[PDB]
Amino acid sequence: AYQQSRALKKEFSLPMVPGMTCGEEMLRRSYHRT
Amino acid sequence: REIVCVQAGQCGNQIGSKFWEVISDEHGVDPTGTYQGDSDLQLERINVYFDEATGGRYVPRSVLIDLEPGTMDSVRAGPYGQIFRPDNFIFGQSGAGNNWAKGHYTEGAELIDSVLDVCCKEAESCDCLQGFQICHSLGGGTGSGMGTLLISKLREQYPDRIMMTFSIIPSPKVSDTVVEPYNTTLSVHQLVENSDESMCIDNEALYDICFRTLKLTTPTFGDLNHLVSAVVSGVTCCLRFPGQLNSDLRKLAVNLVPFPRLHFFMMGFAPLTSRGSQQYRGLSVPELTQQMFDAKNMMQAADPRHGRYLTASALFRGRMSTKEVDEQMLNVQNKNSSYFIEWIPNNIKSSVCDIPPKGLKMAVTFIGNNTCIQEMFRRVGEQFTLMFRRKAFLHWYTGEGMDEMEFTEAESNMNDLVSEYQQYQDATIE
Amino acid sequence: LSQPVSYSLLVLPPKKELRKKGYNMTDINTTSTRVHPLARWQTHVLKHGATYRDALDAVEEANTKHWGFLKARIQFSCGSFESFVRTNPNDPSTLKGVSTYDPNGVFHKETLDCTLKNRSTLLPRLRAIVDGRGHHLSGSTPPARSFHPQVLYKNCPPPVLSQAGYDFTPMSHNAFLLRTNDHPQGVRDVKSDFMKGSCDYRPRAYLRDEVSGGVNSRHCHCAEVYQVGDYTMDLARGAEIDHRNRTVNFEYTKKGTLKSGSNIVGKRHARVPRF
Amino acid sequence: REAICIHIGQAGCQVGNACWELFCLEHGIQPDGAMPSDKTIGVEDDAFNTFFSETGAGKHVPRAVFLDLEPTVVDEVRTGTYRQLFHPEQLISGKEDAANNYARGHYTIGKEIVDLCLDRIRKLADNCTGLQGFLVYHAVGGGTGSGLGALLLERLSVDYGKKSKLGYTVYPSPQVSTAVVEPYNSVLSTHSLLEHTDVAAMLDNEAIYDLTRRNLDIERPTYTNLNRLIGQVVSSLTASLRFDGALNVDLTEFQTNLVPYPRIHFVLTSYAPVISAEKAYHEQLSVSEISNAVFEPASMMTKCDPRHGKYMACCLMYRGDVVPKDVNAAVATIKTKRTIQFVDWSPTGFKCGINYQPPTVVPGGDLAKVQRAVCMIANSTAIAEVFARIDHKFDLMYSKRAFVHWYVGEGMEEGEFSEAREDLAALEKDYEEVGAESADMD
Amino acid sequence: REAICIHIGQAGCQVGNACWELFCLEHGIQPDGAMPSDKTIGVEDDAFNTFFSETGAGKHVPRAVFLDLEPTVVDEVRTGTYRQLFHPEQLISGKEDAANNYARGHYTIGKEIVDLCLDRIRKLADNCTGLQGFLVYHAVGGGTGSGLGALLLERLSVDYGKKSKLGYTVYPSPQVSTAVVEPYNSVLSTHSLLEHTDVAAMLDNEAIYDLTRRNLDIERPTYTNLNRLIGQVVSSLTASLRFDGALNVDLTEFQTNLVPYPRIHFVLTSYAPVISAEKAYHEQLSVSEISNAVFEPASMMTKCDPRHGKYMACCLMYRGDVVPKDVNAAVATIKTKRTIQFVDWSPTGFKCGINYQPPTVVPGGDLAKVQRAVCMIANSTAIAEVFARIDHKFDLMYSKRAFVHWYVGEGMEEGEFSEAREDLAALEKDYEEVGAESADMD
Ligand SMILES: Nc1nc2c(ncn2[C@@H]2O[C@H](COP(=O)(O)OP(=O)(O)OP(=O)(O)O)[C@@H](O)[C@H]2O)c(=O)[nH]1
Ligand SMILES: Nc1nc2c(ncn2[C@@H]2O[C@H](COP(=O)(O)OP(=O)(O)OP(=O)(O)O)[C@@H](O)[C@H]2O)c(=O)[nH]1
Ligand SMILES: Nc1nc2c(ncn2[C@@H]2O[C@H](COP(=O)(O)OP(=O)(O)O)[C@@H](O)[C@H]2O)c(=O)[nH]1
Ligand SMILES: [Mg+2]
Ligand SMILES: [Mg+2]
Ligand SMILES: [Zn+2]
Repeated sequence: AYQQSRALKKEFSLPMVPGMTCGEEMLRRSYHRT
Repeated sequence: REIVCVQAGQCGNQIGSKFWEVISDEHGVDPTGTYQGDSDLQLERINVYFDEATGGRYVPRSVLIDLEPGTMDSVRAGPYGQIFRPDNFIFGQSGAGNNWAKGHYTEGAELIDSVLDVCCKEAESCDCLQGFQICHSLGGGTGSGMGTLLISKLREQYPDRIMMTFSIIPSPKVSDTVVEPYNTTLSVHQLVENSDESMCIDNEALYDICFRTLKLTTPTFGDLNHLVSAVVSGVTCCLRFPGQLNSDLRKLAVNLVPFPRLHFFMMGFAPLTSRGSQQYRGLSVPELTQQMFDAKNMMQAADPRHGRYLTASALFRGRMSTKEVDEQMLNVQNKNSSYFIEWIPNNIKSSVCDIPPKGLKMAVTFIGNNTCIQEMFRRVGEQFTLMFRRKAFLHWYTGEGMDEMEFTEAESNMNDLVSEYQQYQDATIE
Repeated sequence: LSQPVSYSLLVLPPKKELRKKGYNMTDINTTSTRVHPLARWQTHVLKHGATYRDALDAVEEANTKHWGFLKARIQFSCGSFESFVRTNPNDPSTLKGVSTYDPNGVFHKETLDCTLKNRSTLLPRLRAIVDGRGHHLSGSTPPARSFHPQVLYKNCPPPVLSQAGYDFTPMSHNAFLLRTNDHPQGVRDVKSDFMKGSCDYRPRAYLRDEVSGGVNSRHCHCAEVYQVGDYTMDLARGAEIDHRNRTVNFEYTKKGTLKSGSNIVGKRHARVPRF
Repeated sequence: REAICIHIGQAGCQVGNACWELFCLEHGIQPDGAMPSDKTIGVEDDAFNTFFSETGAGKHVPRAVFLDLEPTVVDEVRTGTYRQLFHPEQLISGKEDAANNYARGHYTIGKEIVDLCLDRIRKLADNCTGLQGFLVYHAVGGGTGSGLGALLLERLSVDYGKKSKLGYTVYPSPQVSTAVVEPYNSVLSTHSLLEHTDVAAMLDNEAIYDLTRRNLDIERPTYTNLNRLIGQVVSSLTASLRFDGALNVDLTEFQTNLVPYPRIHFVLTSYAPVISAEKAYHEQLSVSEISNAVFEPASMMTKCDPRHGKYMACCLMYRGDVVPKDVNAAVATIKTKRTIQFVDWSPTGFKCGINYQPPTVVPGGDLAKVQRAVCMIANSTAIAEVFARIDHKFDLMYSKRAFVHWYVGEGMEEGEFSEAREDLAALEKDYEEVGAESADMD
Repeated sequence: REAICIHIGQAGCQVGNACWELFCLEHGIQPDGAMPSDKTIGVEDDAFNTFFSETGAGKHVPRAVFLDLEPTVVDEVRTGTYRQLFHPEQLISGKEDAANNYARGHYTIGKEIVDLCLDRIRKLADNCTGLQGFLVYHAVGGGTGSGLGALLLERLSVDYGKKSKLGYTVYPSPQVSTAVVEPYNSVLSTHSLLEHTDVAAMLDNEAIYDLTRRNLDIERPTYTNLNRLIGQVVSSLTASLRFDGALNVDLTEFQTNLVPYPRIHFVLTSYAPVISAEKAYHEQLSVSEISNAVFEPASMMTKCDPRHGKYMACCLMYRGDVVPKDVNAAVATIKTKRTIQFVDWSPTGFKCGINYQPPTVVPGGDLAKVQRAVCMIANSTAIAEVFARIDHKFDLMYSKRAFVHWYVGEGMEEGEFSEAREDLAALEKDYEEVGAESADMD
């Protein structure tokens, strides 16, 4: 589902600045406790 | 020498949108904000109205306030809307209802702190701050209430600067709003204490300008707001371009106001030429002067023939001789000597600026201080007394919380202003 | 209590070292508070349990044991200390305490009156008024019990129950009444999303008694006036509010708590029709 | 931005069908609630939001409730063409009617049904961020429309407070009549309506029948024609919220400009280019002609003649290709007329509005297609004559207590008749007093 | 991490079947105890550990006991579809029922069976390393559920001590009823339950019938629907142990936050998006809408109205795609309402939890599929009315000694009736007194 978003994220390689990327936790697949 | 603009209410936001279109055109600023102009004369004073954002861009020093965002959504959707800073739009969640007390007391106190924060942020960014400029109507609700509220707060915070207003006033023939006399009287009461100089415009005069002088077949509010934006951008022209006789807003105020209550002025702009007659009249300083004094070209309903000029000012743009300006002002003062107050030896100030507006060889804007303005206030006071004696719509204002004593103060102050004008009209040397 | 566990000493090097360095120790006496450039600070800790007299014994033992003792201080666990110095140098057995210092001396002295004034009102509040099970403390009983209609519904409309929509015991519904637009004292206008404020939705009974005719019909009982128990509740005659829908006055009891306000007006002396 | 519509009883639901048909066709929502996928405009417009909300899958659903005591009409809506558009909770139906008894609606049955309605309206009001009023459609001639409409407006007025409530109301026609007991229900409704409504617009079927006979070429009109005219009026008044224009008018502006004193809130309504397609090609339709049209009494939707009174305020809404200068010239010419008189305490008599969106054309409709239209609502003392005639009818019957036992059996004190009749008498005296010139009283 | 479930009598076993169906389908254990691990996750998983244990051959077996005095329902479980899932020792059944007598269960028959139950629970608790409470399912209206549930909770409370015990309890509904002697058994149960439970959640079948008619579109519901709703609630509360999340909530947090005084441990429960597929597709279901839903009394699974009392504490569990800012905005909106009241001694009224795993959909189920849900348990003084009506029915029967000879014959002193009735009277006075404002007490 979220493949092309990850592709763009890997291509761009933006730095870690507050307010740049948000909501990456909501895109996970499993959420099971490992 | 930087000006800060405030646009309030529907009329104010629309006129502001047209003003910033005109200003961006004169300085060659693309609607993306990039400078694309063709002379250094444009760049060297761009700071006066624009702040510089990074890698090229310019942003306009204006605050937009309204109680419902509908007009703002229209201006943001317009062709130049992108230029405006998003943080500069301040809005509530319910309208003013054309009610002065609501606009001043209930949503006013709710929003006003965010407006003062934006206005202070904008003012303190200037390296040297010149006066404020405000556009609003006096007959409306948020225009009247929030304009006078903000003016009072800015006069508390910046008492040494200039306060300038452009204001729309109710036509003598047809009302646009039923409760206009109350809102007008209370707003004029606020202005005469707080303001330094106020210009008044009747929409009826702009309609007659368009139909008789420009002979437009299908005029729209864009044309009226373009005429207003033209004069507004013209008054400040000497602030921001070189010239043979520089002038400044404070110099206009110092030459126009003889006594501190007498600060209400008539406005006009001269080079309006009819849609099919340009072949019949060449541009010249006499032609501009002739249009300049024709009452057809004045944007208020009162006529000079029932009063006398205390003072007047003319600002000329273009390459022209100073001799022609001085001798024209002498000839007009000498030939019409009965219409000029005799205990002042010269009523007209002139100023000359080198750079005309694009596509015009020459232009002048005219500001006049005339006692015939007393007739408008008398009419408004009559209509107020008719409504107030019968409590015609008073329960809205009293239910919001207003003391009735406020209405009697505003009526008394306006009546004294009319009396003072009448006394200075009939004064004599003896 | 002040439990002292620390002590520090300020000592000069041995006399041989002073002679080698080139300092005349005979001029160690001075009338100023500055110290000799060769003096150094060394500190030791006491045991996990000790007394003030133990610290004095350690200080005096240090005074006897080494030459060049200039001064010493005993540091308490509250942050204060007391300084020890010989009256006449080059003459031991004259040690005494000259003064004491704590970091909160002027700090506490400046703020004493406001502290006492606030404490005198704080202490009556902290007294418990209920027992372990939350019952009455043998006094100050309320005039009426909690579940009575006029006590439970002092300032709130009672429920209305109807059989519509239920094939069993009916249940009430929630309303859209908003409380007064009251903000916390001094907390900035902090907000997480666009919310429906209480500046709007002002009740229509704000000034109906002086800018209108008041109540003209008997329909006030359908939505505004309720009969609760042996009393009458009117939603238009409650706590006073201003034009922006915020309360005007606050009433406090003798103990200092905040009153709630009552919409109950009158007592209805109901009698069964009998003759 | 948002407005919530409340439809009550038979007339209100049937007028609702025409209204929501029109708002769908004007915005472009399909009957199943999905925008067409063939269009590639590229832009993602939101103007519908005033009347529709989106779930997120892109279905549209409307901000309305339908309230009735008999099932048949709501079940017809449930089984009709717009079945999939409405959420089933919005369509509320009782078991049995209020049988032309105001008392049955107000005391016995509507008191049971009203809490479901209030819960649905609350659920609507929670899904808003700039609610700016309630629109209510009902008739005061029938039992459930009068009794439950009054009770529900009363509860709304306590719960929501200052928020505005605008009513569209069908009053009993001066010689067309449908039930014997109409005067009692209309008087008792009107007693509640004085306190609990901000503006009330009055309609009479006899006027819309006359207008459809004279202007349109319809020999045998029926209620669907009247309901389409009403829908056009509502669309004209709410267009100011939804489309670009020169002079917008918020719903709060009506109460401020039209109501001088808190009881004087009943206004007359009329609409100008009601014209047939065959007439439309013989005539131009300029601004000044339709402005002259709105003032003829043949144009009114209530059977009253404004020449028998004095105007206090007028509100003129123009939509379409109009320029302000023509509106100003027209209004000044109207002001010149000798059969139009304003009370001397109201010198500035007019409010104007100008919107650019022209009126929409409905595939089955009977109005011609026109580039511009104007709609007026106005407050005038002539209105006192309608109440006076409803009073004589009430007095003639009440002199013999002709039907009162029904009302008393269904829960009403006999005293309530006399109270309401005295309040309407005082309203008549109010209209006499407000219209007296100040120059006469010195 | 681990929790042990104890199911008692008929309601508790039938609710257990739905619970274990759900926990199997959510974790992925086959009905024969296996896990077809097909994911390419690289490392193993542990979420099952709370409810299942592995032998080593990879079969799963669950941490539960089923206790009954009649064989039929447990033999039905033994012969059903899940035969191979449960260990046969876990399914314990006696020969004959407690015949709606609490005294028969407590004194005569449960006393024989109780030691087997404790030996099984001990054998489970020895195969744990972080047990953090017991979940108990029973009905207080019947004989074995009341008598053996009380006796077993007493023994557990002595043997295990401090470990928490959270009860989900089906109380006798206020006018639907199934047996005559329900008040006596419910009073005596509540007397034993007061000392030996940490939080008690109350359920009424009449409320879940109303909820399934009103929210779902089921004309003829049966116990499987109610049991599936209960299973969803328990899964929502225990999800915080089992899946990753922003703000976890351990089972010990409930007792600390919900119980102000040691007798005041009875809580109300509600669940928000109980919705049918057609309604679910007519509406968006945002955080604020479901937060508004959990406070309506129409959403509750116990027949009490919280508008007749004051809230003392609320615990809100959000699961699924929710963001904390929306939770804060919702709770602040709830706090704004005037018809929602908290006792003035409880200013900080709320506890929040936020978990990322959305609720599972069961193939035969009647609930829609939804991206988010919220579940609430709350303590309110309105609960005093449930005891008052049970006590009134007890007083009516005991005033005439209506059935006492059965209870005295099966082993109980008559004195126990008066003791229990006086304890419930004191509980009523506690709920009356705690609700008294502080400003009145000075
Ligand atoms: N214009 C118009 N008038 C209508 C319509 N339907 C009914 N009326 C009129 O309204 C009056 C009847 O009111 P109803 O709506 O039938 O009354 P009700 O709300 O159903 O009240 P109950 O009979 O008790 O159920 C009569 O004067 C009808 O002529 C309609 O669709 N359009
Ligand atoms: N919700 C729900 N209620 C149930 C269920 N089974 C029984 N009840 C209700 O619980 C009460 C009966 O309690 P039972 O569980 O039958 O009593 P018992 O535990 O079997 O006690 P004995 O009869 O002595 O064996 C009645 O109110 C039933 O309506 C169920 O599966 N689900
Ligand atoms: N010249 C001009 N006048 C306007 C414009 N918009 C409104 N007006 C006039 O201003 C008055 C209405 O005031 P308004 O702006 O609506 O007040 P507000 O409701 O407080 O914003 C009327 O006299 C209108 O004719 C405009 O764009 N240009
Ligand atoms: Mg009907
Ligand atoms: Mg059984
Ligand atoms: Zn009523």
